[PDB]
Amino acid sequence: AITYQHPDDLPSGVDYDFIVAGGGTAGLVVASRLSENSNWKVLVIEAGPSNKDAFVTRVPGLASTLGAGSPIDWNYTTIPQDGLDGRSLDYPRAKILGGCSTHNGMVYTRGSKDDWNSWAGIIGDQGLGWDSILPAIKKAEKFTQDFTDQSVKGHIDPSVHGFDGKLSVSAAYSNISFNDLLFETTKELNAEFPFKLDMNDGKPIGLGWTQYTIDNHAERSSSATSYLESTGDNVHVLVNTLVTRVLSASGNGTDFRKVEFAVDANSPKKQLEAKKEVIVAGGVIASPQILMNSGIGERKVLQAVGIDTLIDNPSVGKNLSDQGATSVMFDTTLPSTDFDVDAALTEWTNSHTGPLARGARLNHLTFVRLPDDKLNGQDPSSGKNSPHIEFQFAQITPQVPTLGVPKQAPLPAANSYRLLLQLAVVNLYSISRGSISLSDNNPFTYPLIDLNMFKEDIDIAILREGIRSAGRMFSSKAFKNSVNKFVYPPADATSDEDLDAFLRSSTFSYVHGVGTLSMSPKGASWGVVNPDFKVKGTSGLRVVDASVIPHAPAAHTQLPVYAFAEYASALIAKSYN
Ligand SMILES: *Cc1cc2c(cc1C)N[C@]1(O)C(=O)NC(=O)N=C1N2C[C@H](O)[C@H](O)[C@H](O)COP(=O)(O)OP(=O)(O)OC[C@H]1O[C@@H](n2cnc3c(N)ncnc32)[C@H](O)[C@@H]1O
Ligand SMILES: *[C@@H]1O[C@H](CO)[C@@H](O[C@@H]2O[C@H](CO)[C@@H](O)[C@H](O)[C@H]2NC(C)=O)[C@H](O)[C@H]1NC(C)=O
Ligand SMILES: *[C@@H]1O[C@H](CO)[C@@H](O)[C@H](O)[C@H]1NC(C)=O
Repeated sequence: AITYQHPDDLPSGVDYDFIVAGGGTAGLVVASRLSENSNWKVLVIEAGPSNKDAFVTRVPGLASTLGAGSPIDWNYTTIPQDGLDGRSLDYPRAKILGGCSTHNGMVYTRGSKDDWNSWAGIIGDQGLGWDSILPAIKKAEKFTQDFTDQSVKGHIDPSVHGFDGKLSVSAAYSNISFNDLLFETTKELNAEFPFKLDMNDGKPIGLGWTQYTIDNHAERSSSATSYLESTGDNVHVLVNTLVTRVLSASGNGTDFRKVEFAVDANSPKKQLEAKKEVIVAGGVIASPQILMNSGIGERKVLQAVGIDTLIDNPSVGKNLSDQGATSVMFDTTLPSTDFDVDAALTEWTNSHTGPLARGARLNHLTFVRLPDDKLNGQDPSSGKNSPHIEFQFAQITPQVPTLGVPKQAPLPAANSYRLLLQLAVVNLYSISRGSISLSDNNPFTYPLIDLNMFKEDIDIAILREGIRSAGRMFSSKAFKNSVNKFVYPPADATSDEDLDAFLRSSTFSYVHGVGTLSMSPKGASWGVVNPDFKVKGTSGLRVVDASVIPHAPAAHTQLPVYAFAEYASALIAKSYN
């Protein structure tokens, strides 16, 4: 691809077959795949800068520095969340080529087979069901040895991995005692915490070694590095440029093959017309905003901010499915995972080794299925193979963290711990659906984000049980004297009431949002896109990104986005023969 820093740098007289709005995770898959046809020309318009020389984004262990408040973040926050003591939550999202694949924690999780089968059923397309989609996921994957060629025997099952694809996946790990204490806990508490060889086999329940989108040179593998980099000159990428609206090519029709864009709110709007289609790939937050600012949305909402409704679809921006999470911290006497970061960065720079080479400071995920009697409501999961709860072990540190700790969350008593074991406990199937709406009709104004956190009681109840589950893991015989009492929440906070009060102050968003432009069958009474990814009621316009995925999986969402984007790419290309 050729990257252009400003619209005036674009070459004159070029007509593009496809224009992709959002050079993110999905957007770069689509642009890169469609460009495989040498006769097609593809323009990507991306709000952020190029990922090139975005140095910190290359370093896997610096990922934790890239969320809310970072130089590359959108700095989205939510409306006050009345289920969380009125708190406004951050909603970290990357503003940069590759989108969230450039800034995320690199976790590679496919979700359970039930998730894919659930989506397949809702959408009415069995091509998205597990048996049908798994081969495509493998084809898209390039699992690799890490830079140091560490043995991952017994850490993954090569059976479920592709080795020849686009997106690099690896599983480098530190050699720490915690690893063995976790494994021995699986023998003690095997009913709740069995060992899981490969959580990407469709059945993720258990304790698994984490897999990451990290290449063979200990650099982040993003959609820019995996897909865009190898493309030819028929891909043009315009960065630092906001798509403001999509527009009718005919002017009174719903053939939304035109895009409008501008470099800032005080600059000239420019327009281009795609010969075939505009593919909106702005992600779960931005794609609904682009569509609403284009007149595609809930008429009353649009009217109230001065936008003429061209397509009245009240599902636009609705059904935001994400995951609520809290940190939990235990007193521990285990060795810290901390290190001198400057020193480690010099090491990564000089040798591509050291802790910054790895995707996290601990090496495992746990996926826990709660029994029916610890579900205070109907089971919200996709099926029997699906976990309700994730543990994402973060670090061991004598310093109380700010990451994963909301601003006014009470901190553990200094004297209550030696070191802290921090992990996130995530309610993977948080049923309370949120929304994206407009404050005004200016595309440069951020949209209103509601996560509707804890509207449904099952969501906080599941998280409470997730905390209790963590308590059981670190109560194992293996862990005795190594990992001791809870300190966040306090050890004395044991009741439903007391954990709920803790959760209102401690819960934040896991930012695995999907669903705001939901895919539904053609003729369904709700949703925004048909199974062909086309916006209902339009021509020349598709949405391909997390917004179409009907509900969040039991997983981190990058892989599902890549796999939807690959699925869309294939069918778009096919439609033009
Ligand atoms: C931000 C974030 C995401 C995630 C994690 C951590 C952080 C802080 N960690 C993860 O859990 C991880 O470890 N593993 C994962 O599987 N998932 C993680 N994760 C979420 C994941 O990255 C995310 O769901 C997925 O990447 C979403 O992809 P997609 O739907 O394609 O959205 P983006 O990648 O955000 O791309 C949108 C793209 O669009 C640009 N943009 C937005 N609005 C405009 C306009 N109007 N015009 C032009 N461009 C626009 C964005 O800047 C972006 O590049
Ligand atoms: C959010 O998604 C749900 C589907 O999961 C939609 O629920 C459907 O709503 C229609 C229209 O009222 C009903 O006919 C269906 O029976 C519902 N299906 C299910 C599974 O509940 C819902 O309409 C979506 N909401 C919005 C605003 O888009
Ligand atoms: C997000 O805030 C950070 C910290 O102030 C800043 O560096 C960055 O430019 C902000 N993002 C945007 C889109 O302005």
